Amino acid sequence: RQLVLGL
Amino acid sequence: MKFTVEREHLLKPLQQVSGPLGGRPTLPILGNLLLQVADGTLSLTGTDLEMEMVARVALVQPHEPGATTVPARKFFDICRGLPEGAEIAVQLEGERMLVRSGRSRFSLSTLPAADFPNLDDWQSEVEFTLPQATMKRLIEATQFSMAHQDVRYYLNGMLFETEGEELRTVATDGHRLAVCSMPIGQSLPSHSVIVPRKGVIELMRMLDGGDNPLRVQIGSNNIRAHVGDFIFTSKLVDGRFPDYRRVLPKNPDKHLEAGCDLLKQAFARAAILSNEKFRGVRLYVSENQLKITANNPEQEEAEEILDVTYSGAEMEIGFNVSYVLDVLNALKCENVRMMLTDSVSSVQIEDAASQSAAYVVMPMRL
Amino acid sequence: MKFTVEREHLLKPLQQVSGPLGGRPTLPILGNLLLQVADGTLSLTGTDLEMEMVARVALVQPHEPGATTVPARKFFDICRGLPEGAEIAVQLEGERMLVRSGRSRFSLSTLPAADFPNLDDWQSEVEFTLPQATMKRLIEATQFSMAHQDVRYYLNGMLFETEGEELRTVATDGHRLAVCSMPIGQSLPSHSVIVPRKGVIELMRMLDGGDNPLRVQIGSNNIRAHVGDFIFTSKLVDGRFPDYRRVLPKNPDKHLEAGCDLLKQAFARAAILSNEKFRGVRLYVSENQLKITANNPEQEEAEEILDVTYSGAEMEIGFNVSYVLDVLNALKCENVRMMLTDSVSSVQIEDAASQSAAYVVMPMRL
Repeated sequence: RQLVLGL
Repeated sequence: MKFTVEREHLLKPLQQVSGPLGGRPTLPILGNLLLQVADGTLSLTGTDLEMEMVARVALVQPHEPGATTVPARKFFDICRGLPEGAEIAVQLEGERMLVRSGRSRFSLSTLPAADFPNLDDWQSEVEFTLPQATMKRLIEATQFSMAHQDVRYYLNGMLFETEGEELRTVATDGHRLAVCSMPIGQSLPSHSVIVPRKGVIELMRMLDGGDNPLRVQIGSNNIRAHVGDFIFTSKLVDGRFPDYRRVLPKNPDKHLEAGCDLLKQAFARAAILSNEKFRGVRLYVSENQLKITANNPEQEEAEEILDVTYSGAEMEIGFNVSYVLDVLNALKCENVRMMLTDSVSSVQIEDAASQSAAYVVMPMRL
Repeated sequence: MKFTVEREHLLKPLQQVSGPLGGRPTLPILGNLLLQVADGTLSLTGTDLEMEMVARVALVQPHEPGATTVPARKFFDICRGLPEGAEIAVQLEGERMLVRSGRSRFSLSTLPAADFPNLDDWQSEVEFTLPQATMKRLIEATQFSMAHQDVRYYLNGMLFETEGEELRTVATDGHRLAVCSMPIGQSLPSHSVIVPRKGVIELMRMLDGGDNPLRVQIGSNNIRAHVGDFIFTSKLVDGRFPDYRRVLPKNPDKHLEAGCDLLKQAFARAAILSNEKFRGVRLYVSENQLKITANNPEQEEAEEILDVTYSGAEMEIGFNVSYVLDVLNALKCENVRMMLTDSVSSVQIEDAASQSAAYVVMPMRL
């Protein structure tokens, strides 16, 4: 369910 | 090549130059250390082809010039195993290097100094000096956020950047990011390089935590650090690294402040009953209150209520508790500030008393 | 079942009974702790089916009788994670056990107390008491010589034997043997039993050298030890353990005495250049001198010369390094005596100042 950063 | 040195004058240098070597060298030479006696100095060098560590040891006893390479682990273990204060006499005898101390004798196999890997010559483009403590702070503040064997190989390292009068490090694995900036007193050319994982580890290892200043030189493809009589050099990682300035939440309207240790201990206890694999915990923020809950597949549940300073709208948000604990553990302070937007947006966490470091953690859907 | 008690009173008991656990707990029930409240006492029990550890805690605050079982590691971590000085309120509520302290709440899964395995009743046939320090000495003197996962299960443990007024432990893996006996001031019946290796570890664990004596009870198939308010019980191992009396060399006429530390470090240093896959050293014994040598496939070589006390015929004999170092580490005394026979027979090693322990090590061909 982990979301990710906008790198 | 010949030298006689007191055990302790030799031990730490051996330990330090052996750092970049692995438990099992790919090829024989990579498991050896290069020994060179020249101009009253014994130099020891260890390498893994990506980086090298060199130590200069002054020789106050009779010596003869020359060079050879010998097994690093074996030579270190021999010296470490000799009695405190032992005089260690060493002489190159062709295929072997003879080590004598007291009535202890050791014959080590050698490989030609001519065959020892040597990093290519390079030119430094930026140079500066800084306290060892500053370098330690910068690395410890962000190292835990580096990726572990990620495809984007560049994320497996740490970004080092010079800006204005500050040195800054940045690490991210795509789920969380850490950035830390420290003033250096010097005006530097804006610069950005990626130091490899093992490089970061070696940089940390060479800090004795003493008064010796750290001198840094950065080139287009290498970084070098000098501390005392040690010189570490590493090749840099190529690739495009993320701009922390852009990863930071745009408008984290909701600000919460809470004691670092109470928050850490509450999360640590709640984590006990979180999913062993996903580690999710829920945060419910309300006026001057934070409620942390965790539940797992066995229907177990943990709830922690804490007094905090908060005045925004209520909201709930989920997180990998290990990512949150990693940040609280890196922040060695009394109070922390969490800046939130909503349940689907990243949160920024910082020491409430300093903007030196910033952590961005993306939430998860529970 | 309900009780409220200080965290401070639960910590040690929990650690003691939660010990045997962690690594892949077989039956789910075995990863739980049995909690029982009866007559003002809370009893806590941990077990792996082979052994069981029981601890008692007095209850002065209101309480209600009952029993249940809960995840041991989770319950211990929750209690340990709470703040110093915390009060912990616990109540069984159907399928869950509710733990409350401050504004922290935890609901743990349970399994019926009726399901908790307990060693079948048994009968003691031999009983005695002895100082915690004596038991610790007996175990530490020989534990390292027990076999590890040997098909001959009876060697994967330690022999405990009563004879005359002494308690003796014996351990062997077929290559080396360790025996130690200590007087305990009580006339005892002759008895011999084998305690499994995991039980030996546990026994060691409950010893704190206090002046508080250990009370031991041995049955035909079980052993029990009472220390303070802890009770440890383990099943014994079936099988005929070897007779150490037939393992001790018959006439080890050649006696050499050496400084323990000096011999240990000479072995340790020589071992660096021995074969990495099978480390052994060669000993050349001559008048008042010992030469220790090692060689490896790389043709590297180590030599150590030591002054010792010896007046017999010369001989050369090899030994496995770890076996000798293990013995020297267990003796940790000023001088040791090595009793030799010839180049192809085992050696007996003892403290030159005490015959309480003896070690037998077979020679190694090099």
